[PDB]
Amino acid sequence: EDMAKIYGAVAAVSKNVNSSVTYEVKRGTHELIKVPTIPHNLVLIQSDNGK
Amino acid sequence: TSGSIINHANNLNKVINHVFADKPLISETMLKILTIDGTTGKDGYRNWLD
Repeated sequence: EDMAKIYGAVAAVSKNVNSSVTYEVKRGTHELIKVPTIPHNLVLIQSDNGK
Repeated sequence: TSGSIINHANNLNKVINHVFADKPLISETMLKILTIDGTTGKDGYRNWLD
C-alpha cells in the first residue's frame, strides 16, 4: 500500500506535462460592407425656353 | 531560473496533495513531531521533503 501511494505520486508529476496551445488569429480583421449605389452629385439646370 | 522554480513548486504540491489523500502515507507519529512547532502537519511534511 505504501508503494502504491509512492508510485501514484510519481505518476502524478509525470502527467503534469503540457502538450500544445490553441488560439485564434483574428486581430487586424474587420468586417466589410457593400455600397449598392454610386454617389454621383450631378444636377441638370435648364432654362424655361431651353435656350 | 524562474521555470525551474515554478516547476518544482507545482510538483511539490501535487505530491503533497496525493500523499495526504485517503489513508495518509505518513504516520500520525511523525506528523506530531512536525506539528510540535504549531505548523500544520501537511505544511511541515512539505518543508521536510524539500
